[PDB]
Amino acid sequence: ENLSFTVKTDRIVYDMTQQVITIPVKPNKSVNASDVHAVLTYGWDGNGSSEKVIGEVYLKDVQWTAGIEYTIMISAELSIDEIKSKDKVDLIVFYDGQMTITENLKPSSWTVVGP
Repeated sequence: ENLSFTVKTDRIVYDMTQQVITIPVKPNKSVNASDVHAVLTYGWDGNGSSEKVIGEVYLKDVQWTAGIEYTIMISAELSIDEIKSKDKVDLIVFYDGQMTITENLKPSSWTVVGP
């Protein structure tokens, strides 16, 4: 069965001070991946070169445990106001040559902190 992630969108945090987005993902199965690339986008199917990037991170030797939250941290390349202006925010997770898309992260619901 294909790996997928669910996200409780109101637990996503946009930190204004560090310009960092923290995303707790819950995998549906346990998978260990050598090389992972997570891309936050407002419009990309995950094919070819990346488009409409809100931010991205490269990770090594990731251990996902089914049903247990895993925290991805992404440097924000668009302000939170601009992110909330978008129609749809997706997270694309690449892992050892495969990919999965968690759709509709609903930035209106995100916790936003920092003075």
